[PDB]
Amino acid sequence: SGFRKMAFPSGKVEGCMVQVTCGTTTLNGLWLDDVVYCPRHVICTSEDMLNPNYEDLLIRKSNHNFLVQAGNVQLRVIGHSMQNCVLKLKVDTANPKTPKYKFVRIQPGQTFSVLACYNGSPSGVYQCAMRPNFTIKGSFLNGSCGSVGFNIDYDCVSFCYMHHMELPTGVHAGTDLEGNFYGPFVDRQTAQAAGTDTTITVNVLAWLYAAVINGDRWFLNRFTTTLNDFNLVAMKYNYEPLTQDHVDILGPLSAQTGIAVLDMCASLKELLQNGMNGRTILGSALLEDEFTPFDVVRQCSGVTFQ
Amino acid sequence: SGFRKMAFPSGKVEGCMVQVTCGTTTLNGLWLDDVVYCPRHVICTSEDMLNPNYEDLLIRKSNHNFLVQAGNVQLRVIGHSMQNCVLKLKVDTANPKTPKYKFVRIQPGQTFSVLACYNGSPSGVYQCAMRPNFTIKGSFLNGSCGSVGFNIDYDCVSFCYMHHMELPTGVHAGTDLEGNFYGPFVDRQTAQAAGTDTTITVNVLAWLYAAVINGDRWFLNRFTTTLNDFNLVAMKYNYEPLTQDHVDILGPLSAQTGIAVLDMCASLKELLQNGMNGRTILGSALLEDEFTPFDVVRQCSGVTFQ
Ligand SMILES: [Cl-]
Repeated sequence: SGFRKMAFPSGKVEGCMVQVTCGTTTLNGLWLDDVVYCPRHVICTSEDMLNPNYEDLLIRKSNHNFLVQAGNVQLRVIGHSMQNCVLKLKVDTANPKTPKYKFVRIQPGQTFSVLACYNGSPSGVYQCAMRPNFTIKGSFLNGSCGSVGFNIDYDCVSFCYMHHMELPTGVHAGTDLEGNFYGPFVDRQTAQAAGTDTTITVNVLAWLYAAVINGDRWFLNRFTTTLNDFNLVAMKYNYEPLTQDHVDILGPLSAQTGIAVLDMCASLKELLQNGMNGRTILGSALLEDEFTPFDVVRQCSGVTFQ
Repeated sequence: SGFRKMAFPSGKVEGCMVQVTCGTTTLNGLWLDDVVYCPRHVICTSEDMLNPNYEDLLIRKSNHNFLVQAGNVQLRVIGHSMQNCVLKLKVDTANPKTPKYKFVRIQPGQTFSVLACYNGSPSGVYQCAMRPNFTIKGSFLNGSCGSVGFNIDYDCVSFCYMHHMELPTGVHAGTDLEGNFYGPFVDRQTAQAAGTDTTITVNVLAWLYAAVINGDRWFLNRFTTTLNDFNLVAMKYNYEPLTQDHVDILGPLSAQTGIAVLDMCASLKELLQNGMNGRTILGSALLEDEFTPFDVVRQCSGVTFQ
């Protein structure tokens, strides 16, 4: 038993992290087969980032201006190109540690593991959720750009996030591995509005189910509700609307606990209207929304990876 | 910026996990050089665990009863021995992926990363604190025994914990890598009392400093305190007494922030007595005690590992 926020084992991704330097700037890149992927703002100086013309900046660069280092091994750059907001550097050696991998663009509310890296060296691993407003609440110091987020399915790494920037509000923004930002953000140093954020309702429900499975049951009540009545309460409290697709995803947990999804919605409704009265659930005094239903099943089943 | 509960990158430990099978029980082992380490209870059946005589049970076994498996390839066991609560299985092949490593016995209040494993395959990684009563609050299903906890200082893996059992209270107990249990626990399926737990005061203080460094600061107050008057309050709320050594350990965070340790204790005193009033520090509605002062410093200067 027990329930923890748990990251994937980071070994397969560790072997892909490299250091990329261009002029004065050093950040992280991802070495897969014979291509290194990194944020295009590696080519910017401090003054550039206020209003960069990335096409004009890149024209000034040649292959030998890019210093790519994997451990102590220096890679030779034989081609460069920009794809949206990511730089793709062709190198003359394929990474022998390349795992089976895919590039995925995840949906808001899905979770992934982040390997935070500095100067191409891994510093730590932790689990993140893509907020409904397409930001993430990470730990990313100066130099962490190019760190990646991923999920592992047995032996396949699905890369879904590359870190690019910190907004003035202290939240974090980045791209998929084809270089397209999540959300409305651009890679320049300006004020940028993130949307109103909202709580990921289906994730809160899944975590209530995990609490029931681990014996935390004080919040179960004698009430039920409807999808429509529940959603009136959700909008009031800045919660995402629950859909039937979400009800279907919660089906397996409903069956393990014998608690119908709309009955668990009734319990969440009462927690939203009445608060928690200074009580805790799974060691938390807030409602937690960074566990997907799949996360909860994996941790209440024992899913393992190659 | 940002502050997260971060585990060490687990790659160096992944390559050491093997599956150990004795007769009919299967758990995890740690393959280091030419030795595999695992919980000695692997040699027990279900009925055995109620009152085991491990010396007698081990006499019934020989080298060929232990099936040690690394991925798909097989180790030859050429010798076995029992060290306290740990089985040492000598194998004829040194693990080619053995990292630089050390066996360490940690202190209550210190932290480490856990690589949760099932059938010798890594499933996830998370950070844990050794509670003052020598339990840990992990996530450990059936088959997770032999999972290990560790820290990394650059290139050296310091193994400090091996998982042995889940207590009837749902908390977790285990040994160092010499096989000595942390706490009063034994490897026997019996009701076992863990002591009263307490909150790790020096860790709560370090986390308050992390909060100030990251911009959460509403809890800084008009007041100061003495070490003695603070401890009077700490005892009331079941916090560990703060000592001068603890003040010294917090010295560097005091110097970065310009907030004397005893002023931060005054902030903690007012939080214990008044609560958080529905405000959150670093996203938490509770006082967090699973970050050590070194953990905070490490995540504010960007320490990496090779
Ligand atoms: Cl957690």
